[PDB]
Amino acid sequence: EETVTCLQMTVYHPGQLQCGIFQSISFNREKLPSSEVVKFGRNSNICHYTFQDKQVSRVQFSLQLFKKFNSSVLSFEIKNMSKKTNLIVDSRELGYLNKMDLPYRCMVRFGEYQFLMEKEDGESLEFFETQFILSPRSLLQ
Amino acid sequence: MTSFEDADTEET
Repeated sequence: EETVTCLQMTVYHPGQLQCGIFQSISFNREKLPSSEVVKFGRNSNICHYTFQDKQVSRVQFSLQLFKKFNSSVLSFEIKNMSKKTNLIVDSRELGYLNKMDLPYRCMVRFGEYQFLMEKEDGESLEFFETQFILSPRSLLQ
Repeated sequence: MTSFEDADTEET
């Protein structure tokens, strides 16, 4: 047992309050193993995090950890998975199955969703924890 | 009626 990387993502969607968009999401720390691939989707099957939205692709994007070559800590990689809608990460649009390495902090966006992500490094390499946080107000401007 | 998890993705 040692310090663990934490990825914290703050979400906003306008009208998150209406049809239980975020109904299926836990807003508590979760610990996960590095081996896992985290998916985000409209499909209760095969997603850790599920959005009850007609407009979010059945699977929307996924995270995946690794470590850089000369680095002693874990980093995240985000891949898009939606033919329909592009994933914008800090102004760069990712098409279907495009992927990239995540900055320590970034805005990930798609449709009217907004995710603000922020990583804090840990010692550990076999587990990481993720935490969801809710934003009252839009994270732009 | 519509089946939710499996439906097509809707744009709008």
